[PDB]
Amino acid sequence: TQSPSSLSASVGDRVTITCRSAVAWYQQKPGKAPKLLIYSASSLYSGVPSRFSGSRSGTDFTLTISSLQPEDFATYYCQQSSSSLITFGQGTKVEIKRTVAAPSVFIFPPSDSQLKSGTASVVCLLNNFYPREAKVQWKVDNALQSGNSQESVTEQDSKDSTYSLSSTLTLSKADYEKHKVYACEVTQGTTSVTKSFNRGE
Amino acid sequence: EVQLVESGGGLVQPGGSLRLSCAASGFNFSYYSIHWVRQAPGKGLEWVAYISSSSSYTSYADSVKGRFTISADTSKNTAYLQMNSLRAEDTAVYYCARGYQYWQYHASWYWNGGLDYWGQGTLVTVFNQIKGPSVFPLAPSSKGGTAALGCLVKDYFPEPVTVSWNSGALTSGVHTFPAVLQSSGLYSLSSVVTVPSSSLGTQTYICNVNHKPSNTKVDKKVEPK
Amino acid sequence: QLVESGGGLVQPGGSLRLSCAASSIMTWFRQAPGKEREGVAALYTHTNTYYADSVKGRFIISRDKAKNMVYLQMNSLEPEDTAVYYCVPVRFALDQSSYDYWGKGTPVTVSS
Repeated sequence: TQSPSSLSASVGDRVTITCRSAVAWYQQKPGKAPKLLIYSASSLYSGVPSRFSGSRSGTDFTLTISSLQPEDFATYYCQQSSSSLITFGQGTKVEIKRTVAAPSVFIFPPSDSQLKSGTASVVCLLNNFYPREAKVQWKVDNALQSGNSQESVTEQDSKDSTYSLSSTLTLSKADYEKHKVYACEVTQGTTSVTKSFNRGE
Repeated sequence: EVQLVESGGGLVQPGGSLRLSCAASGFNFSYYSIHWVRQAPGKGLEWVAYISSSSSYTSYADSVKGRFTISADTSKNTAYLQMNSLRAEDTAVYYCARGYQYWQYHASWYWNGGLDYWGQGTLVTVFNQIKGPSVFPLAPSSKGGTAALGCLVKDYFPEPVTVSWNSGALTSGVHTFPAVLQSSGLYSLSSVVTVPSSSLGTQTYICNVNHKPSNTKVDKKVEPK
Repeated sequence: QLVESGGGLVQPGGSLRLSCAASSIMTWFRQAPGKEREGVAALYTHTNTYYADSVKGRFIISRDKAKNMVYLQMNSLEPEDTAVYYCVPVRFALDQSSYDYWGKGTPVTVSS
């Protein structure tokens, strides 16, 4: 049923994933079919290398990669049976640990184009940061916002191992022309960065 | 020397019907079960159904029990999934995988053979309504160091839309966000790129939005405001 | 109708005894993931034991007519032995394509 959702490790690290019938483990890389890695809790499937193992620490099933290799960053799924039913776990993505990087923040006012059809989308971009965890907050003339913004986040960059994140404030055109100052705030840890613009400048 | 090959599927209206194929080569067919496993875009795997030799040996998950039907023909070593009553949550990539003939019977605290061989997958998407996207510029924030510019791809349905920059010529520094579903029931995303501020007056930046569900291509020139 | 029992979890180097219950002809086959059902041991009733190369005298297949049973004594087990186990030229006698009816099989996991 359940597994630790997200994991950062380095090449060389020892890595252990947990799962809530004996379990089978599958590996999936983006855009490819899953492969079977471990069946019957602890049996290595054909061609799977030896740094992989499985175990039952108490009542939970584990998969261990004793020494993580570049080709091992992927998603991992455990799979059980119950009656005539089969179920896969939520999945666990194993990501590349890397040095902390501050996002460069860009704020974009709605285009004149979008405005003159009566909608206002303000777009905040956090670019090339690590780790993934951040808190975004929209400000409109200094009043914080709620219920009117959405967020989305890229997978890890294949070059630098960073993430990017977009946040979109959707306002009516009218609610937009009523106000002057627009700011999104990015908190990561002890640092909190605000970027803004004055409408019409 | 064992293969599963998948086929059929793609675009259908909800309240339509579609039939997936899994033709298998390189092994004694009747000694195994064939399973269907689907994965919604950017989501986990979901076991759907299986069948063995004897056609009484079938089962389905609670999400598809009455809407789908699994069959098999041992004459040619193929197996089918007929899908009916096609709601939204049916849009997914659909794999077929091979397991043991008596997997249910063998299932125990120490045993689980899992599914060894898998097909390449086939995309199945149900387009209830269709809207093409509007595209608006995210105009360069500065004029120097680095500048960020982008395209807001807005109010389309259903997924997905692809985004290139300069028709594939610019790829470095590009970030295309996964779409979000707005409260309006329409999808939206942004694509951005970072470039050197000094190229703003000498280089052109166009974003290319493609939306197959509506056969729309939008090309948008992002200029400094 | 053939029914098998005896399967379980064993560690490398441990032993296991698989049984078979009947209702003319006796053999043991196995099938691991990604691999094809491989013959392991045959017993010619009307005299004789034959074995695959991959069972370097580790396995013994006895019989009991009185109880109508056939056994497989698996010794010195290795991870490579993990499989479900299932119940004519003497040259084509460890071959799948030679037997009328099988059992449903009993799973054996050999795992440290």
